[PDB]
Amino acid sequence: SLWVDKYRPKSLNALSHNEELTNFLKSLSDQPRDLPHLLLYGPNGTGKKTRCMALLESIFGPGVYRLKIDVRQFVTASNRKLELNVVSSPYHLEITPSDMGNNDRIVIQELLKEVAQMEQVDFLAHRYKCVIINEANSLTKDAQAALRRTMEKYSKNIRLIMVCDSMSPIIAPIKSRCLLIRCPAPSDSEISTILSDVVTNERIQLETKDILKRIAQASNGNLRVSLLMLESMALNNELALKSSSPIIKPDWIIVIHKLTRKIVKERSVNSLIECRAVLYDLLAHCIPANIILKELTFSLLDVETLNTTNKSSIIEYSSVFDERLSLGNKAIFHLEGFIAKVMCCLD
Amino acid sequence: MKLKLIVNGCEAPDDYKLLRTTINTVASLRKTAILRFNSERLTIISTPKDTGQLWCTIPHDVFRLYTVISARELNTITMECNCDSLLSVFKRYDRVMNQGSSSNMTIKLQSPICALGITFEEIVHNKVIMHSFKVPVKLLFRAQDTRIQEPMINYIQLMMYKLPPISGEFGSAFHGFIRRVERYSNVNHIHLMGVKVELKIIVNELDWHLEICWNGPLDSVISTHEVIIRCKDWKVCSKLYAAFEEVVLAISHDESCVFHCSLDRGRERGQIIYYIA
Amino acid sequence: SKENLPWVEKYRPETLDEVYGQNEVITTVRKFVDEGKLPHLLFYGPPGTGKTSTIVALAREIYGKNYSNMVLELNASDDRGIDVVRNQIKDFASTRQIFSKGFKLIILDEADAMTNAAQNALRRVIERYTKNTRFCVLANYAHKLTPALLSRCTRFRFQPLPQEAIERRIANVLVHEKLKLSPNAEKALIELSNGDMRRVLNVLQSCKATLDNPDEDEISDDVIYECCGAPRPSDLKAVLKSILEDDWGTAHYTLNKVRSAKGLALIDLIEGIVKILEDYELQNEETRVHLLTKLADIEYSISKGGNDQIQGSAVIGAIKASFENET
Amino acid sequence: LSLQLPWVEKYRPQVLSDIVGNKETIDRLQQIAKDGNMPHMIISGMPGIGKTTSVHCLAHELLGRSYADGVLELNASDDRGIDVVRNQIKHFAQKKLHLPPGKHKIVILDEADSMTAGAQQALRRTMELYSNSTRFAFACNQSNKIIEPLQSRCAILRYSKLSDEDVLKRLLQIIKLEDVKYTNDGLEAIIFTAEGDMRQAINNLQSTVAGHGLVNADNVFKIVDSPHPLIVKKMLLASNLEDSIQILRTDLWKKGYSSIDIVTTSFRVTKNLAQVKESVRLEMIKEIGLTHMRILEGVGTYLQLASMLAKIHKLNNKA
Amino acid sequence: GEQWYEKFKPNCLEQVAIHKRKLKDVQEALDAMFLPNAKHRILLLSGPSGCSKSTVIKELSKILVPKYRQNKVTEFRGDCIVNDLPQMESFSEFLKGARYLVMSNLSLILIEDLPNVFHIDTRRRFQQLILQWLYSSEPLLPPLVICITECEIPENDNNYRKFGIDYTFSAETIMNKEILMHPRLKRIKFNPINSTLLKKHLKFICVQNMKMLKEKNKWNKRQEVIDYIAQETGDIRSAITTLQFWATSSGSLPISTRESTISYFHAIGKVIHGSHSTNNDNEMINNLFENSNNLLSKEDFKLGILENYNTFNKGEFSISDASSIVDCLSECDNMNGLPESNEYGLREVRKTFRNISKQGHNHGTVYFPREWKVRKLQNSFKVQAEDWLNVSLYKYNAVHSFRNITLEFGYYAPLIRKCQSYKKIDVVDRIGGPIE
DNA sequence: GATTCGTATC
DNA sequence: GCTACGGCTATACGG
DNA sequence: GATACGAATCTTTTTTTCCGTATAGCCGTAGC
Ligand SMILES: Nc1ncnc2c1ncn2[C@@H]1O[C@H](COP(=O)(O)OP(=O)(O)OP(O)(O)=S)[C@@H](O)[C@H]1O
Ligand SMILES: Nc1ncnc2c1ncn2[C@@H]1O[C@H](COP(=O)(O)OP(=O)(O)OP(O)(O)=S)[C@@H](O)[C@H]1O
Ligand SMILES: Nc1ncnc2c1ncn2[C@@H]1O[C@H](COP(=O)(O)OP(=O)(O)OP(O)(O)=S)[C@@H](O)[C@H]1O
Ligand SMILES: Nc1ncnc2c1ncn2[C@@H]1O[C@H](COP(=O)(O)OP(=O)(O)O)[C@@H](O)[C@H]1O
Ligand SMILES: [Mg+2]
Ligand SMILES: [Mg+2]
Ligand SMILES: [Mg+2]
Repeated sequence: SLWVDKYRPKSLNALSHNEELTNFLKSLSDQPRDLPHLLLYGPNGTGKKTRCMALLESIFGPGVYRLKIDVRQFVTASNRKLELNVVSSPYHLEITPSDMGNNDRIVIQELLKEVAQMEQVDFLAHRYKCVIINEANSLTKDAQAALRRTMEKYSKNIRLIMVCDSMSPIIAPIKSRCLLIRCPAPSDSEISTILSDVVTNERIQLETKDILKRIAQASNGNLRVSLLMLESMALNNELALKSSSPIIKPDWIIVIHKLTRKIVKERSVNSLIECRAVLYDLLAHCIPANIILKELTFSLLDVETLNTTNKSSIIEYSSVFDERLSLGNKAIFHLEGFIAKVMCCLD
Repeated sequence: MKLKLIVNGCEAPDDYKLLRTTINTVASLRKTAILRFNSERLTIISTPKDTGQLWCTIPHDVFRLYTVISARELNTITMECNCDSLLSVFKRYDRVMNQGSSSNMTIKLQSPICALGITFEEIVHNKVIMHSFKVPVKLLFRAQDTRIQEPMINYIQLMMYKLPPISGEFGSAFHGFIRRVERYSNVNHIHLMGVKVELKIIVNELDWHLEICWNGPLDSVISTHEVIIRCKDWKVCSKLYAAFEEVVLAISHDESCVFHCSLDRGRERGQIIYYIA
Repeated sequence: SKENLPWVEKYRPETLDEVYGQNEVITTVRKFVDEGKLPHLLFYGPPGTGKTSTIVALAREIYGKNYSNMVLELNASDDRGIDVVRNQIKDFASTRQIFSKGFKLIILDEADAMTNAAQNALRRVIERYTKNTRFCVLANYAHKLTPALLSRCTRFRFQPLPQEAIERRIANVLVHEKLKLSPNAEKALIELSNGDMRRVLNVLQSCKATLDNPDEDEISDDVIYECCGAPRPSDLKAVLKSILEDDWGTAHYTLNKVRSAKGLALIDLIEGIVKILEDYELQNEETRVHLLTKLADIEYSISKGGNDQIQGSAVIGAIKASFENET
Repeated sequence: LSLQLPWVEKYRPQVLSDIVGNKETIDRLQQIAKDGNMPHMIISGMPGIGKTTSVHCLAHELLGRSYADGVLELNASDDRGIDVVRNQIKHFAQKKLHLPPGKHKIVILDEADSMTAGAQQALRRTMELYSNSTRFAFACNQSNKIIEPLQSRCAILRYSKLSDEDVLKRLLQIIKLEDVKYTNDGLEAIIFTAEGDMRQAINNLQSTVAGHGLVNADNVFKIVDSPHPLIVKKMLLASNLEDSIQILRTDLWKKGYSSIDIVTTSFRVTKNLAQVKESVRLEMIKEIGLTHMRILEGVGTYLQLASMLAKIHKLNNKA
Repeated sequence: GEQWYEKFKPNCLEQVAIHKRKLKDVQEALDAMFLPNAKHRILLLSGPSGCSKSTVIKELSKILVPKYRQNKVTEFRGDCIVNDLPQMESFSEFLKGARYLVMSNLSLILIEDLPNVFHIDTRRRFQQLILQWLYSSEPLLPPLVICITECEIPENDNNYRKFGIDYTFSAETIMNKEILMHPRLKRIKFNPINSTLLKKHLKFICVQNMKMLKEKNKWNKRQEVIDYIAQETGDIRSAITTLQFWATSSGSLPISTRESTISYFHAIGKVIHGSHSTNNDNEMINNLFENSNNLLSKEDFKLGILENYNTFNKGEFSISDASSIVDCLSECDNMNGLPESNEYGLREVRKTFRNISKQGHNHGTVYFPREWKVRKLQNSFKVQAEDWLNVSLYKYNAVHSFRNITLEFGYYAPLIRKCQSYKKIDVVDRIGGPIE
């Protein structure tokens, strides 16, 4: 199995990263009756979903990890007959409405208005059902406007624990009604300790423990990425982490690095068309354009042949075109504009 | 996997009419149905998985022949069959016996997708006409079979009401009571009420408010009980009560509603349960 | 039952003599009525100028007690599509007049919300049945009207209400409500009105509600500014004096003290300082450009939220960095 | 009340000799009316230049006493769907009314630009098969809204904006038939405010004589305002910012014009603005659109218009 | 007393205004489909209006049908309301009755007036019936010719859900990809009539109306009229109509002809390289927006500008100009489709390419935007990721988001399943393919 | 509207 | 003479 | 023989109203 989902902690006491965030989640779980709506924000791969699961385990007891998957059908005005999978379980419900698309309003106005009007009276404690909204930052600003009053009015029988990263595109009313829980990413020491736990449990033979440190610095505070890297390296090296084991990286990262090298080396219109071809290839793989722009910028800023003026111009164009892409429809225009501006500023 | 059964409508009218009561309901509810052939009993299931679920129990003594063998537990094989074709075949046999006949149904499982060899005979007036039909069905897996279980209903201190039989003096009055709300075109929600014995059909909306009442006698074998239900489920309840003498109504406070139907074959009794959320 | 109505709808002009401000339009439509020929009219102007009151009073004068059966008032609350244009308006115009011996009137309020398909089908309805029916079109945005429909209707412009008309209506409201208004408060009400009588009535009602005893006390400028939550005329010049004459440490303190003494909003101070600075004699032609292009961006960012203190400091920065050009 | 029709309908020309303007087209229409052979024609132009009263008068003269049962006028107020084209137009074309030689039945499809696509594609066959008896006279404001196969079989007659002398002649005819006191400057102001629109000239003249009687510059300009595109052009072609802000405020904001109307007219004026470099024009278009977006999002204030004018002057002085 | 385009119609095939190569190709095709076992079953003729698409078929029939007929054409009439016949089965009945037109009653079926293909329910029936004809098991069928006129559908509806049939009336918006690419469908696309056959066939009409043109002294300004008409239009019907309207006139009325719709690649070339007639770019842009608003006010046009601005000098222009083009195209994407956005994004590019416009430049060939392939690859990736999530939650117990899949579990998990499982049913390759 | 290939004609 | 059922028709829905 | 001309290629999947079909309700007529 995947080592990410085979060593995931399943309790609040099995979560070893931040002692301060566990001691606050335990305080929240001490009196579950007055639990407010929670918004967990932090870097990706920290373990916000695992901590949400541990909080649900501490509140509702065990049995929150047995997930049943049912597909619910929603009909728009044009009778498109849209679709959405609803991962659910006893005592809690999980939804990622942003996947539905721009029609996430039609699911937060149906599921979140039908489970908030059930009162959960079983056979007399009404209790509340915790709804986890994965990727709360991907809502189209209309799902949140129909959610604020929904979770304000029906707070007696429902609680919302929204999981998101970089909670900038979340509107102020949502953040006002939600208790914001910051989840800092672990340092390299904690990641190395966790990787040590995995390698002694999996009995793989490592040498020069520094390798786990290397994986920690390469993952950039991402436990999921670090564990996937460790599993790939162990499998490719036959369960033997040699000191010269190649730190494998995602292919799109290498392609973006090659794009940065092409931009630095060649600055012409034909090179710009080749960059467009690379960008279209990346876009065809459902890679978000904001992440592509961020990786391109932070890989162009790592070039040692560029002076301070060029790097300042690159970061200024990056901010401008990121704001342009956030308020646009077609991202290819913004990506080409950023690449062309970088090419013009470099030469 | 060998499945073979023989039905005679003229030999036993009650168990046969309950089979007509089960097939019409699963045709009216939704397309396709689930048929689990347990070695001692049959159960015809229409699972939409808010929409209601029906769980009708059919014993093994209803048919002349109930030879059922399979490699699964208790000789259980589960079919998925389009209800339109079997309903048409069943209507054909209804017309066969209406014109005057006493022939039986030979139904055999002839081959995961299979079919049932529902063949019978008809005589016009001393002529031999053989009616052969093949309804394509699919074989549900055992792992898929155990995913389907009957909804549970409890009454810690709730309230089931004994609906008067349709053969009595008040049976037609209660049938008119149930069908009174069905006359209105623009109705989608009905609010049932429970007082302990009176039950009322209440439909309150923005600009109009129905409040139908039953002033006749009622019985409750051995507190407020209200539920919001759809109109189509009420139509299904009307159709189920029209063909049943013993009808049991239980109302839960804002949780669910159950329409229980039973035929006293005594012998195992055939029962129809309509779970409504 | 008219005393249980809001002041906006309670003081609706019932006759054409109670419509103040618009004089060249009233004195033209009255001559149109007296002569006997009423052309297809178009009423254009800002909201709250008195168009929907003028047309209803005009039709009441024309028809008297036959208003109900000779006026087809259609507004944005009705599905004024092409089907309605062809199935209700057309047969109201086609049928003969009901005993009045004159023409029928079809009033299309909020015609800017009508689709182009429903507006290109009304043109020949207007042209064909001109003899026995007339059309009045009321709108505040003339860019949504088709040019042919704009050509088929005589245009009357409802100007923003002048100060004299607003003050004469204020006098009538004060007489009816037995209220008193200070001379310095009437000017503030007129200035905040921006040519809208609905604002006059909605502010005066809240001013009456604010007074402890509405039969002896007077509505001063303080009452108006507290009820409508607007900065005082002195708090709009003290902040500007601090920004244009003090340093960057005390101007911020003055701004945050002015915004906390009475809880004033940043956008009101921005729109007041803009009006104050518009009268300035800036002699660089770039100070004005910088002030406008920066304060408009701050105003646009305020409308979408964000940090209030950051925008408040941005106003100080935009006003300070602009006058550096002048000096 | 009274039965006195408005002068737009009271003085609608009933003969082709009373329709002023486009002399080269009206003369050809009269030649068609005398000869008889009327080709399929599409008459297009700006509103109010005499496109409907020309076709109606041509049909009247061409058909004489057979006008009631020789024409079929289908306007946008009628359901001009595909069923109507397939049934009513087909049956009118199949009619065998006997006419003087050279005369033909006329289907006056006024406002043909609003007709749907399938109706026009059926009209294709309708004029293809039945062309020896009936003729189609399309009247529109934009010729591109009629499909190309329909335009192929027709003769395009492009009506133009009426000059300041034809409108003056018609206005003088009306003033002579209505005993209206006038002055030359008042009539010139009426022509200026008409913008080549005879209907909007008659309406303004009627309003002026009803409100004040004498047609002078003061009595005209106190009831009907100067065209707002010509004020927007003056605002957008100023030299200083303090001279463009004055024309914005005192002539468009205190007069009662909405900000969205000002921006929409500014875009049109910029598109047709002359003696302006193309880079300056495209930058002005961009700055007008950026303010249009802000106004459409909610901030329709005078400060935004002032900022737009300031950015236009910024792009004017150096950029 | 008749229109000149009906009294001067071609009687033979040599008077038809068509190019010799086009006529020869149509002749070969039509003679091919009249054979007993013809490879082609339906002949599709696309092109603008008045390109003799039906003037060549109705004269080829008179010379081809009475040669293979054992001992003219059968046009479908749309306006035929049979009693007891719903308006969707008229074409079906026409096809059923037209399949009996074989030897001893042989006739070529011509479909010029297509059924009401502007309705979504009968266009599907039209396509299905044509597919049935193309896949007919009947060993012997009459030849079928379908003439579709390529015309731009004017903007009348108010919705952004407009389909292909609400933008252009072409053979692609009426016939699906299967019918167009069917092996038994020969498509001979037509072109507008050139300025030579139009100049000859109009002088023919003039020298036939010699008497009328001489009486009105319209014989010294003749060629100045035919040349202008031929240079303006490529229509054989509108040219004759204009000639009749000018000759029958008795004044100085400026003649006019129907306007042509500038195509997609034509408008892209006009924006990038400029027009050969007008040297004023403002006038050209204004006329393009007032004549082709249904094409300029879209997203495919702004995508094509970005995909084809590199073909001005085959990529041999300054990068500072490319940046000034793409930054304006990106600023236009944030204007939310306002009319001031396209008018800026088409003017800035034209100004940029005019400021660097010098002779001797060998331009490139433009191409359609490639976003339609990117979206299809994205949909394939969506399906593959859905399958990955489905197989990762029934053969195991783990819930993972789509974004996490595309970022980490679309590449690392395939490698792990290639080593953990394959090295020592499932998903083993990269989701949606490698990054190449 | 641009390039490339192919004719027909003067 | 009365009722069931087939044919005709008005109306809401769908793309 | 030079050149103008011409063809081929450069391509694709919120709202409002409309056109045709589906469907239930009602009336006319055969027969028990
Ligand atoms: N000239 C006026 N004299 C007196 N009261 C007025 C005048 N103009 C407006 N009002 C008041 O303002 C109220 C609203 O004005 P209306 O005429 O109903 O609407 P409107 O002025 O046409 O603005 P819009 O365009 O419809 S939003 C009226 O009911 C009156 O009470
Ligand atoms: N050339 C003209 N001579 C005389 N009156 C004219 C002329 N043009 C317009 N009119 C007047 O305009 C009115 C009739 O306008 P129409 O001719 O129906 O308009 P139109 O030019 O067809 O524009 P649309 O398309 O209907 S907006 C009457 O008052 C006419 O007297
Ligand atoms: N020399 C000629 N060559 C071709 N067509 C001619 C000629 N002289 C007259 N015509 C007429 O011009 C018309 C051309 O029609 P076609 O092009 O054959 O039809 P089409 O291609 O379908 O055009 P659409 O799309 O229906 S408008 C016919 O009515 C012919 O009779
Ligand atoms: N305290 C911890 N100890 C060990 N592993 C952890 C811990 N916290 C998180 N993880 C790892 O993180 C992975 C899940 O991360 P995830 O919840 O997706 O992060 P995020 O919520 O930021 O996206 C799990 O596979 C788990 O192994
Ligand atoms: Mg109003
Ligand atoms: Mg008209
Ligand atoms: Mg043709």
